[PDB]
Amino acid sequence: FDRITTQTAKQVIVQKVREAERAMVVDQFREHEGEIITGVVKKVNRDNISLDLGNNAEAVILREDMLPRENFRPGDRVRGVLYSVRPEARGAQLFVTRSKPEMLIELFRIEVPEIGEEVIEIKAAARDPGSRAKIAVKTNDKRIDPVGACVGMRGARVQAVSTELGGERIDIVLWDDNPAQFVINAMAPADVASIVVDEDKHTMDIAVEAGNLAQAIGRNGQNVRLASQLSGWELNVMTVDDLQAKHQAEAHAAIDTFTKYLDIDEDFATVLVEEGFSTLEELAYVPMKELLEIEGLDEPTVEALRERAKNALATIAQA
Ligand SMILES: [Mg+2]
Repeated sequence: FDRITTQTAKQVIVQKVREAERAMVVDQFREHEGEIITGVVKKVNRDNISLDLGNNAEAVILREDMLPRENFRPGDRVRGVLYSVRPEARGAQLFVTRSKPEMLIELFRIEVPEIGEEVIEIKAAARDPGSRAKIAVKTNDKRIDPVGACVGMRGARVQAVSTELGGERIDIVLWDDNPAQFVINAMAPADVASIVVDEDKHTMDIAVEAGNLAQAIGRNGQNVRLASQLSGWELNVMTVDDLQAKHQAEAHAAIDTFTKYLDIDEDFATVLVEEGFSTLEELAYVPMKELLEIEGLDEPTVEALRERAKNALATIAQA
């Protein structure tokens, strides 16, 4: 049997008022969630700092939410993004960050009025906190230069953001709907010779012009990493010569895969690839009508090829 609750009139009145007021505080903080707030440093622990926001509001910037070489003294004014509010937490309930990408984004929202007005949209942001960052922007307004608005007059705006982030070097890149073009943009200041897009694997091979290699990679691989993070594509950087050489190796691997797992001769495999059939997946599930465009292949053979291809697919997947 469920329990029957008994309280006093005083208890109930007090409880309902406490809860109504507590919910108001929670709601207000949830309104400013994802925004930059300013706090005063109270205590500087070994793995975090305490912030005063007024009205008994205590916020924390954890170690992993700080910039690498940042040191704070009790009483300092610090800004950061309130990215998580946890009402039922026994410890801290307000979490502030300076290292997450949202910090970079919100700093640009402030510094660039065109972003505040939602005339310019931020489509991606990738950071290596304290060191380097990329941010992608776009506009649907024919009057606006989105990169220029973010850089500002003589770079004053982007420098302002960089200074707040301790000299973090920021590349402002133009968004593009074509992934290859976007990645080319994100790879700056590198000069790309050519890109091969593996759409199935969601990876890109990037050939970089001579002398532009160290830039393309960046120190410690920083630039291609940031470009990978910004675009969401896996990126492989190499020389022009390497890319050509890799292409031949892939062209042979396709034929050999066909010869081995379909048990056909090399001339047969070649014809398949020539007609645009380059993978075991394609052979398996292509409309059988598309395979009839090849002169020399009857309906029985195209049925047998599919069944061999489907078997190879099952074989490989379990291997
Ligand atoms: Mg390739």
